[PDB]
Amino acid sequence: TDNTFVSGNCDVVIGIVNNTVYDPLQPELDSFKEELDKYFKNHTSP
Amino acid sequence: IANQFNSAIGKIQDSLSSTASALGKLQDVVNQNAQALNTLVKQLSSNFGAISSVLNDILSRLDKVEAEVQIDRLITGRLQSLQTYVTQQLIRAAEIRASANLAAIKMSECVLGQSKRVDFCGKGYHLMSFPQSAPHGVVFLHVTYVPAQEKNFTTAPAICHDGKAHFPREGVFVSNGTHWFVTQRNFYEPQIITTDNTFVSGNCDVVIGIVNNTVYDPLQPELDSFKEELDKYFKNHTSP
Amino acid sequence: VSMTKTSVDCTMYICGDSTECSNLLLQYGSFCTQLNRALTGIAVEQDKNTQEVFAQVKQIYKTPPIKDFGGFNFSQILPDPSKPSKRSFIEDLLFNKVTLQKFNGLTVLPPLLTDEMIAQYTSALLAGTITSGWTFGAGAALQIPFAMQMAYRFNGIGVTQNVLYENQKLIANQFNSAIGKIQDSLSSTASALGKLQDVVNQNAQALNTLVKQLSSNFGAISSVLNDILSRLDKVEAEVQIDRLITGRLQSLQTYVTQQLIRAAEIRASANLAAIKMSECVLGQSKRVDFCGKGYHLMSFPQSAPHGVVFLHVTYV
Amino acid sequence: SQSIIAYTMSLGAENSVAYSNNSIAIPTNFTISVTTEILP
Ligand SMILES: *[C@@H]1O[C@H](CO)[C@@H](O[C@@H]2O[C@H](CO)[C@@H](O[C@H]3O[C@H](CO)[C@@H](O)[C@H](O)[C@@H]3O)[C@H](O)[C@H]2NC(C)=O)[C@H](O)[C@H]1NC(C)=O
Ligand SMILES: *[C@@H]1O[C@H](CO)[C@@H](O[C@@H]2O[C@H](CO)[C@@H](O[C@H]3O[C@H](CO)[C@@H](O)[C@H](O)[C@@H]3O)[C@H](O)[C@H]2NC(C)=O)[C@H](O)[C@H]1NC(C)=O
Ligand SMILES: *[C@@H]1O[C@H](CO)[C@@H](O[C@@H]2O[C@H](CO)[C@@H](O[C@H]3O[C@H](CO)[C@@H](O)[C@H](O)[C@@H]3O)[C@H](O)[C@H]2NC(C)=O)[C@H](O)[C@H]1NC(C)=O
Ligand SMILES: *[C@@H]1O[C@H](CO[C@@H]2O[C@@H](C)[C@@H](O)[C@@H](O)[C@@H]2O)[C@@H](O[C@@H]2O[C@H](CO)[C@@H](O)[C@H](O)[C@H]2NC(C)=O)[C@H](O)[C@H]1NC(C)=O
Ligand SMILES: *[C@@H]1O[C@H](CO)[C@@H](O[C@@H]2O[C@H](CO)[C@@H](O)[C@H](O)[C@H]2NC(C)=O)[C@H](O)[C@H]1NC(C)=O
Ligand SMILES: *[C@@H]1O[C@H](CO)[C@@H](O[C@@H]2O[C@H](CO)[C@@H](O)[C@H](O)[C@H]2NC(C)=O)[C@H](O)[C@H]1NC(C)=O
Ligand SMILES: *[C@@H]1O[C@H](CO)[C@@H](O[C@@H]2O[C@H](CO)[C@@H](O)[C@H](O)[C@H]2NC(C)=O)[C@H](O)[C@H]1NC(C)=O
Ligand SMILES: *[C@@H]1O[C@H](CO)[C@@H](O)[C@H](O)[C@H]1NC(C)=O
Ligand SMILES: *[C@@H]1O[C@H](CO)[C@@H](O)[C@H](O)[C@H]1NC(C)=O
Ligand SMILES: *[C@@H]1O[C@H](CO)[C@@H](O)[C@H](O)[C@H]1NC(C)=O
Ligand SMILES: *[C@@H]1O[C@H](CO)[C@@H](O)[C@H](O)[C@H]1NC(C)=O
Repeated sequence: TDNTFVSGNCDVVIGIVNNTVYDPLQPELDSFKEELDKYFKNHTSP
Repeated sequence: IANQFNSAIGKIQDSLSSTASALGKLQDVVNQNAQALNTLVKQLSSNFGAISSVLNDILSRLDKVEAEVQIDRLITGRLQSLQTYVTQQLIRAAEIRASANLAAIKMSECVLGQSKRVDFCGKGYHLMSFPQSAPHGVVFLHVTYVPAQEKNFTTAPAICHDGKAHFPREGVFVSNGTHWFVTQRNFYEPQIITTDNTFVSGNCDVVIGIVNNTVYDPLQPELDSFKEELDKYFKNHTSP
Repeated sequence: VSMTKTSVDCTMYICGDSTECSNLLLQYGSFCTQLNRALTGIAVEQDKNTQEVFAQVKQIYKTPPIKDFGGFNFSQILPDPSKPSKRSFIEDLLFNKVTLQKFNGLTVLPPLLTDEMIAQYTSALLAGTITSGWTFGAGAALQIPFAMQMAYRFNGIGVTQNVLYENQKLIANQFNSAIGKIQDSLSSTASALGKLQDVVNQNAQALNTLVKQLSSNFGAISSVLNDILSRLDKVEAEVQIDRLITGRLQSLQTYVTQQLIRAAEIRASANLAAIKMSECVLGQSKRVDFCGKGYHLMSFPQSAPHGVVFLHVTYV
Repeated sequence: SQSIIAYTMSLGAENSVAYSNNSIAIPTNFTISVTTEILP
């Protein structure tokens, strides 16, 4: 998403292709879900 | 910028009002036109070896054939005086044609547009230009941004923050001697080196004269303040 | 950029040391002045062409005594202080590769800028470039490190600045090798400076042509003025001498027509040389193939007899 | 005391440039210049 910009749906662009696009916000929030998940697990313990 | 523009057009008024120098490039064309016709008129006063410059003072003195031997000289010399003038005028017409073709190009590029060509629309970086008409010519008022008050700074091609080499997306890196910033190449306006202002390639080993500084990430303290929000939710939930 | 200034005594050419030929020349009036105004007009312009090409900067920038141009080696194109004229190494090739009348009234006037002053303006433009980028055109010269200048350059051709820094050793070694190939090439080829030599050859051919026309009879009994005068009276001499005056004036009006036409070719080349000075040296062009083939990074000017050489540096 | 002086023309001010491998000059401020150009 930092290399690219986004417009409309996929019907109009003759010769378009399918692939994944990485959002570098995502694992920066996913690590921040696992940390949070660890918080809850440890908070079940006392 | 408006005051400096209004000031500068004022200096154009005062300059052209005060002293009769600048328009010599038009005057020298008007002068060569006048001088060439004036020369061509004077050539009529030459004899070309005939008994006179005055055709009627040949004709009213000689018969139909003793005159020919004179009149043919005048026809010959006079006709060569026209061929010389018309040659000079054609060669001159090329100088003016060239100049006109450049004036048409400078209109197209400096008036109907903006030019990235260096010095072509006056010295400086070209903003815009205004045409003004002049007798047998055109004057262009070119408006230009000129860098005026520089400061020396220390600089480095890249920053290393996390084993990775960072580079400006736009601008250049600079140090006031104690801190590091990124700024646009043509006007000093410093910014803290963020992960938005910069882009990355490779590792620190390669770039000659790279230096070390923090790079800011504007997503981090927004998530950190979400961690401190989260800590006060977990702590309060330990409380009941 | 320019050609030899030439100025002629129309009287000494047509009529050398004869009052009689002078009095017969008066019958044609102002034509000798019209010719001299034209040759003066040419001659004055030759300074203007050289002034538009080389005098584009009004400060004489000088290179620092220490050289840390990022591994690029301008020793082949900067001044060499060891020399009697302070020209560069490649300029002394140029001043050798171009190989370059008095008693007939024909005179070669000196240029306003000596070949030393042209070496100064050339050095100022080159020192401005390698230290100060485009900024020595657009204002007062601002210093920038040469590897940083080359980064801003690569961004001018749409290439990312890391593509320089990840390869700087190779980019300099290619540059250093390429400038070596300029020296080697200019020793090798005789056709290299051909434009400049062809200009010298034409201006020279026309003066020698103009002198050889003095030997022509024009249908007179002799070309030699005193062969006519020594054996004849005022009447038969006027008939004979008036052919020589006709023929010789027609020879000047020919030479000056050629030299005017030839001056417009030099003008058109000088303005092109002034544009390439501004847009290839004082800047970096986006014009495709204008400043040599490739994508343009920068250019270095070098002086030559009556001319200029550009070394254009391009990303291919 | 007026006279016609004759001289070797000055090409411009002599001005060495403060280039170093890590030094840059950047303008803090600018001027807007209007200039005249005249063509026949
Ligand atoms: C690229 O990804 C697209 C999204 O997965 C995919 O589009 C999907 O293509 C299939 C097969 O052509 C469609 O399958 C359905 O087709 C009709 C309804 O239109 C039904 O009768 C079938 O039973 C079946 O369910 C999907 O509806 C369609 N979805 C979309 C949003 O387009 C492209 O085909 C993929 N292209 C390539 C080259 O992989
Ligand atoms: C190089 O540029 C730096 C950024 O402008 C500058 O550092 C900044 O200096 C000012 C003081 O001159 C600090 O201002 C704050 O100072 C205290 C902080 O507790 C407050 O009481 C004040 O109200 C004010 O907010 C900046 O915090 C400081 N910035 C940083 C990032 O340290 C340097 O001084 C400059 N260096 C030189 C040699 O000029
Ligand atoms: C820029 O920041 C770099 C990261 O901190 C820094 O690299 C580090 O430099 C030190 C000093 O040379 C190295 O120290 C260790 O060197 C060897 C092992 O590599 C040991 O024998 C020493 O005892 C010592 O422990 C670090 O290893 C090195 N780190 C890395 C990842 O290479 C640069 O020196 C900094 N450069 C400048 C100019 O600020
Ligand atoms: C910008 O800097 C140059 C030289 O670099 C500086 O040298 C020190 C004096 C110090 O300022 C360091 O932080 C810099 O690295 C200045 O050049 C000097 O100019 C004076 C005349 O004003 C001359 O007598 C000195 O010999 C020059 N010395 C050097 C090494 O250049 C330059 O004047 C500065 N320009 C501006 C506008 O600030
Ligand atoms: C820049 O390249 C020049 C050659 O063009 C190098 O100068 C030569 O240096 C060697 C070794 O000292 C001498 O044998 C040659 O006689 C020199 N040639 C000339 C024409 O001077 C110069 O050393 C190179 N500079 C750097 C920084 O490597
Ligand atoms: C890019 O091309 C250059 C040559 O134009 C390559 O540089 C040469 O690399 C070989 C080894 O592969 C060396 O033997 C030469 O001495 C190098 N020449 C120079 C001038 O350095 C370079 O390797 C190529 N790069 C890539 C990534 O393909
Ligand atoms: C940029 O330069 C201009 C002048 O060209 C500065 O404007 C002058 O500022 C002083 C006070 O500092 C005033 O006395 C003048 O009247 C101003 N002139 C004009 C035309 O308004 C300007 O302040 C400079 N800006 C910076 C940030 O250096
Ligand atoms: C590209 O060309 C092939 C034939 O070689 C054709 O089958 C295909 O549909 C074309 N694709 C596009 C997007 O034009
Ligand atoms: C679990 O949470 C307690 C505080 O409630 C903390 O002291 C401890 O370090 C945590 N343990 C782990 C494995 O994170
Ligand atoms: C810059 O030059 C100094 C010598 O003045 C040298 O010690 C340093 O390593 C050089 N750095 C770079 C990036 O070239
Ligand atoms: C914790 O939050 C609850 C509301 O969710 C509030 O009623 C309570 O006063 C809070 N306790 C503390 C210690 O702030």
